Amino acid sequence: AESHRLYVKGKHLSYQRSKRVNNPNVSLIKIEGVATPQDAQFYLGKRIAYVYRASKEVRGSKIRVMWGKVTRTHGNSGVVRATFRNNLPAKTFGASVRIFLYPSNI
Amino acid sequence: VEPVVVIDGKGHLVGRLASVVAKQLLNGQKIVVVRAEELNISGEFFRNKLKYHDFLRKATAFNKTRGPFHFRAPSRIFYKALRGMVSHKTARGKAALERLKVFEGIPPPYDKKKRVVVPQALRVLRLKPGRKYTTLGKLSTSVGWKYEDVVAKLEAKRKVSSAEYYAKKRAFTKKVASANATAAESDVAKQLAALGY
Amino acid sequence: TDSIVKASNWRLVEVGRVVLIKKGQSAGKLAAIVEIIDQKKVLIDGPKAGVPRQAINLGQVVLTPLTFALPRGARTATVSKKWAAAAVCEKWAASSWAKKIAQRERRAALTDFERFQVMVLRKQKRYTVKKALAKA
Amino acid sequence: AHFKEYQVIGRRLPTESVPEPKLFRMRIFASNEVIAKSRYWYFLQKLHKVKKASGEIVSINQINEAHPTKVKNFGVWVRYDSRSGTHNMYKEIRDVSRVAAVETLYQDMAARHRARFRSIHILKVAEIEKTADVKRQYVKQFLTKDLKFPLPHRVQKSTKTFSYKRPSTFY
Amino acid sequence: MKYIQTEQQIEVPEGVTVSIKSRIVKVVGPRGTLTKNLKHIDVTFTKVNNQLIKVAVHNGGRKHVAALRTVKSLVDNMITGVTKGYKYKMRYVYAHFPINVNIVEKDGAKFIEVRNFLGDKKIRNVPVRDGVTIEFSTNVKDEIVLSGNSVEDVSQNAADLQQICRVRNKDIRKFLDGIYVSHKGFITEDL
RNA sequence: UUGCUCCACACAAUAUAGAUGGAUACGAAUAAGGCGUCCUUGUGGCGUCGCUGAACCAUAGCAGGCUAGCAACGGUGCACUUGGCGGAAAGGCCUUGGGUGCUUGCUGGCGAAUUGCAAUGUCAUUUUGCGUGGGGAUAAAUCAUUUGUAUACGACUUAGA
Repeated sequence: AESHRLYVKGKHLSYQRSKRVNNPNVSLIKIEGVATPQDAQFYLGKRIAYVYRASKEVRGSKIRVMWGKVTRTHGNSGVVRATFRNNLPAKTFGASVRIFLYPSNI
Repeated sequence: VEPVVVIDGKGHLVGRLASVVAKQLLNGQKIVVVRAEELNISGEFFRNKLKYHDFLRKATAFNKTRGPFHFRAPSRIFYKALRGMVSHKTARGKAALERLKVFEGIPPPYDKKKRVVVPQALRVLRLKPGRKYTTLGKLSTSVGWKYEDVVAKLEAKRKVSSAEYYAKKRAFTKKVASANATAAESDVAKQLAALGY
Repeated sequence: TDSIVKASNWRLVEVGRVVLIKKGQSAGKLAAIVEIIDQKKVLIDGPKAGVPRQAINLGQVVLTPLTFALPRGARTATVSKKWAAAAVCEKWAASSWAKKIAQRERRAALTDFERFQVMVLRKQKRYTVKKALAKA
Repeated sequence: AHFKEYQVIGRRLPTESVPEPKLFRMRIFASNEVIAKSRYWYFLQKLHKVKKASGEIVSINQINEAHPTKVKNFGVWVRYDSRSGTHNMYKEIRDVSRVAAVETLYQDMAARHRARFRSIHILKVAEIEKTADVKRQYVKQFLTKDLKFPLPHRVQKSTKTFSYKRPSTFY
Repeated sequence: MKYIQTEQQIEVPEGVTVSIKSRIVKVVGPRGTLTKNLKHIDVTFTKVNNQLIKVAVHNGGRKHVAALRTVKSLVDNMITGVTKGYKYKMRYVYAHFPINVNIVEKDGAKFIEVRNFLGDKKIRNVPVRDGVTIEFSTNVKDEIVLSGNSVEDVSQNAADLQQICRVRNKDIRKFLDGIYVSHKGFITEDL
């Protein structure tokens, strides 16, 4: 076929923050399609990959991945909170990210 | 969901459109805004003209060249209203503002593209019927914009070409409607209708 | 000649006007405006669809083009009697609006095998209509 | 909040000089029983020489509407405190129940006179059983024969931030 | 208090024809035709029987129900202007200096010129809006008649002619000179 | 001392404000419109639609293989090719004709394993360099001298095979 996507696209909006203090240990993710926490509850615990590229090849690939998971919903509009092994670099505010359908409960 | 979103700024409210586009750019959606001469501001024309005159009176006293620049074009007025809502003094704000192009009229890259609207910033959906409003192109040419008539001529030419396109598109889609109307009522058509298509 | 005035009629709110409940607990059922409380809210009843008789703001419902005869302040037994007599349920179902809603929920209830099936059927119908769109 | 109507019956504490006090009763629109008893003691302190320490409450009962689905017209006499003095008012409201009628009355008073719940005293609310005793125009307007009107300029709020056609305010 | 329904009626005589799309009114009568844009007023129209038209507003405030009667008077002024016409009679008033009013043709646009207003050398030239015909009437001294269908054009031209002959730096209670509209009426009064 | 530019593929390096089916084109009004049809062509008659794009199109095959046949004479890609149109930032849109490849419109045959129970599991485009082999063209500026319509110095204005 022409489509091979087995994930949902999302955007890394920002960190968890107050008006003047952020918290890089928790990121905010806008999953496209969802607009309410009731629908966002489907995505809790799902794996998240931020996939980026580098000039130096490390172990066969110039593509590096930062892994994480969805933890909870944020707000009333379907934004979710996410955690990663290493936190996201904060230059990816607005960058795309992949929310995989596993670990599945369907 | 789209790579570039083309917003027809006609009949839109300036601040609400700006607060939509600012958040969209900061989220990373590339947005081009066309027809910025047809934007609307709530409030009567003399009132908004007085507002712009009070903004225009402000300048750096010892050197007017380094003061707040008072741009006159409607696209630059919208850009000022939007830069007020983006934290433009950072790298993130600059990178967001590079995802934005504003134009008066519709330039030839985008006149063949699909233009969308923002329903939560439209004047007919937001203003109470009876409230007075003003047009951004009229305010700009009252306060010093020089190119309001050439964009009117260019938009008339563009509208002629676009109507000549829409005639053919309407003919082809009525042909398609006749075609699938005759090709309805079959086994596959009834099966698709049962399955919801 | 004669004078012409574009009439521009739209969906007056009165007794007997059938409304579609947009949001709330009912959220998609039909009711009938029994009374008009004020400019913004009305007393409705949807007793065949299981909607309780209640006052409601008009921003929570959508007015349908359907209208049947009712006296003002009619109780729910008379509402059900006149509703079944005028037969507005299948008259609503015959409209393209209710057909669109049924199509929406059917498409939502389709499974993956059914999506594959409608894909194949759409490919077949595309082939035959594109073959047809070369002779005219 | 969303108001509930209660009857609150109370009395003075019984003494040997006078047992069996006279069991005064009030009708209170309040959000809950605590505020109901508070307003009961507040009004009884304004009317008679008694207070909560010297008295007791023998009963408190929620009064549901007899016909909560009939459209009524209520005449409501109100005392309220302005910034300069105290005034009496008579406002009449077309509504389906007494609690919702006093709710929209409180909203109306807060909107038109900036009067708060601490300022507004409900003197009484009484249903006008006969039309043509209604005397205010804004409610006499909705009592005409074969009433009907349109709803112009429909605004349908969108769930998406972008729309792909110019929306229409037809109805 | 948000009147949920107010409406006025306009009568349409026999010879006239009223065409109202969205809020653009066009009346056609024996004397000609007139048009008007009303997209600033937000009302609705309804033809009843080809000789009566109701204009209505729903859920309207005080200013809105005032403008409904205003637009009724506007459209029936158009109707009576395209049937009967409008005629404004103005007089010249002077003490010593006779005002000399003629019609010249600068660019061929039918200008009204006023000479010797209080004996000054300035020549006042007020233009004439189309649809307005001017006749300096015989049998009444010092009299000019402006006729036409549009009461707006006729009355504004008469007001321009009156305002162009204003006395400056003098007591206007003594220097009463000017061109003043004495009568407003129809071309076919007592029809 | 064989330099420069463009074109093809061949290998490297370089990064990415962030592809992972499709930015899918009337205009105007909103107390009005769109579409279809008809006539006497209008500010016309009639019917229909909206009440969201939850749409429409595309979408099956080794990350999409190798083959056989049936039905139609279509659909689509690529390289050409004819004729246009487009100057607001046109740099794109449409069209003629043939060639070539595929077609899941329909029916068949073979293959996949072992990446071992997941590990983006690598498929995009941005620039530059170096090679080949095929075209194309064979300059100026500055300093120094000089001028004085100029000038603190720079700069500016001139001249000099």
